[PDB]
Order: sequence, then structure tokens, then C-alpha cells
Amino acid sequence: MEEEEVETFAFQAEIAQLMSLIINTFYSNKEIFLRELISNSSDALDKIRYESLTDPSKLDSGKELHINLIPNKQDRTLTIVDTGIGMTKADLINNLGTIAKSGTKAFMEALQAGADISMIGQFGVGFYSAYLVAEKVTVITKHNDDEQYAWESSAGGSFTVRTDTGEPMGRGTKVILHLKEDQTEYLEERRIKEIVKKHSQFIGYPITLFVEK
Ligand SMILES: Cc1cc(C)c2cc1C(=O)NCCCNC(=O)CCSc1cc-2nc(N)n1
Repeated sequence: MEEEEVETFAFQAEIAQLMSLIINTFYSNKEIFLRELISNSSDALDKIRYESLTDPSKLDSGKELHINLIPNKQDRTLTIVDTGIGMTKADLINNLGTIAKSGTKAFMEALQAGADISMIGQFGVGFYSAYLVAEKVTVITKHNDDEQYAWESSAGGSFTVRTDTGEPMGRGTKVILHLKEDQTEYLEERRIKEIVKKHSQFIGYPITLFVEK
């Protein structure tokens, strides 16, 4: 019998409250979740690109800088993969739930005052827009300085971190969105193309879309 170690964490209370606002409030422009995730991937790709200017050995783990979009109707998942800088275990725990960075409180309060969801990325909490369309999010990441980890949350105030048992990545991050039953439009080629063309036209890395037969 295989034994796997899991670490469970509570979201920092303001992040939990922001997540509750995103999950329990209707917002009309939900499609921006994809812009936010592609933006995070592009930022991660910039970090490894700029670091590689003085240290080419940082690309030993992979020299291609790109993004893949993978919908899967059977699993009801939309996956965004990049070959960006990735996150170490510390980065993952620090940035994906235990610390409310400046932006979290300001945006949470802006949403409580009736603001739209559109500017979420400006407040540095764009990742959490995944919860407009997903009931569960899994983040797989690999940084040069560490092992491959899997973060996962179905909201409800908690998340888990474990060393990943899935397919290997040389370096980068994979965000797997387990879509809500009424948000399956985001598995459609036409809808994904619409959103990429509307919101991510100027992304400086190539995006490959895998279209299901
Ligand atoms: C909340 C959050 C969630 C994810 C999944 C990423 C970044 C952040 C974030 O706001 N980090 C704030 C810190 C700045 N971002 C980084 O340093 C990138 C680490 S790699 C990376 C990180 C993320 N997503 C991808 N695709 N690659």
C-alpha cells in the first residue's frame, strides 16, 4: 500500500472571505478567469526569461517558453500549462493562500462595495478568478530549486499541498480547472478562441490550443 504525505492548510481569513465573495456572487464577465491565468503564465515566463539573461543554466530544465491550453470534456477540466519559472514549496504555500498580500484586502473590500470582477488582476489576486468557473483547482508546479508539488483546493477555506505523483514537468506550472456543471462552455474550441482573441492577443509567448476531436 503506497503512502503519500499531505499537508492541509487553512486559507488566510481575508483570502477565504475573498474566495467566498467570488464563489457566492454572480458576476457577468466570468471569462476573464482565462485572461488572468494566461497573464500569470506570461509573467512566469518573463521571470525565467530575464533570469536566463545572466544565468543560462536556469534553462537546463527546459529552453522552450510557451503556454498550452488543454480542454477535456470527459474530465470536465480546462488545463493551462506553461514553462515559466514555477514555484518552490515555500513560494507555493506563501503565494497560494497563507498570506494576504496588499491587494487582497483592497479588492475584497471593493467587491463588498459592489465593484465588478474585471480588475481582479490589477489587485494581484487574479488567480482566484478561477473560482468563478471551477469548483476545484489543482496547481502542479516545478521550480529549478525544488521538487514537483501539487496544490489543490475546492475552496471551503482550505487547501492541500503534496509532492506530485502525476506526469513530470521539467519546469513550469500547470493549472487544472475542474469546471462547474454550468460553465462547460469553456471546454469549447470556439469559446476558448473568442476569449484568447479578446483578452490575450498581445501575449508575447506562443499559445497552443489542443482541440478535442
Ligand atoms: C495566486 C497565484 C497563483 C498562481 C497559480 C500563480 C501566481 C499567483 C500569484 O499571484 N503569485 C504572486 C507572485 C508573482 N508570481 C510569480 O512569482 C510566478 C511564480 S510561477 C507561477 C505562479 C502562478 N501561476 C503560474 N502559471 N506560474
